[PDB]
Amino acid sequence: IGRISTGSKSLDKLLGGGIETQAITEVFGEFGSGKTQLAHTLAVMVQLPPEEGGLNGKAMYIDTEGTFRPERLLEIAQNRGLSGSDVLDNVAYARAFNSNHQMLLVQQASDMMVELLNTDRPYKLLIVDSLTSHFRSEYIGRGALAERQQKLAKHLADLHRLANLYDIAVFVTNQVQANHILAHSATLRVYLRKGKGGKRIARLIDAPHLPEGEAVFSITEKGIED
Ligand SMILES: [Cl-]
Ligand SMILES: [Cl-]
Repeated sequence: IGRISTGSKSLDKLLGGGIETQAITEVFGEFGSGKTQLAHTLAVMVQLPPEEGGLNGKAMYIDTEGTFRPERLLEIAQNRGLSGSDVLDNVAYARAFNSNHQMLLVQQASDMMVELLNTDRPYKLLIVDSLTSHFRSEYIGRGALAERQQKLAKHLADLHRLANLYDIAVFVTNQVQANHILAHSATLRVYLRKGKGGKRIARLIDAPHLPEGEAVFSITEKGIED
């Protein structure tokens, strides 16, 4: 029973070994709290052998706001003693321009995953960065709200089905600001915040069975570290 290491030993302990397959892990926080950095690191980590904290897997990265950085991936990979070429090849990138496209990409994801399912290097990670931004900007005023929840609930149900069918970890980011409220399902929720300079603090939010707590981690050349 394998898990995906975050690159941080303290964060992994908080998560029971790392982020799980057949589950939706959400990281939520303000802008600059390291949600995208954690997503980039996991996209590299998944490719690693189990002994190095990975699952010899492929990753898919759905980018809704234009935050994906292939150069950052090359940097993380090189700093972890890996081929930069192979890392970029093993991260399937999809730029989502609206909520409809974002939802459709979850079927496209299914198609590419069923094909690699029984192979040596299957998909093991799906990143949605960020899960709710398109739902927040598109459904304007009352009268758009019932449909906004209907669409979001359907999108999360598609992600859950995908995680269970293909034994993949679904890692999602969500910008929750101190000052819109988009209720949705997640297996695990983690609150992220700054942070003593480059230090980030992670807190488990109503995690079932896992003991309550916090983990401190850094944003380095290696992505995420203790
Ligand atoms: Cl393959
Ligand atoms: Cl909603």
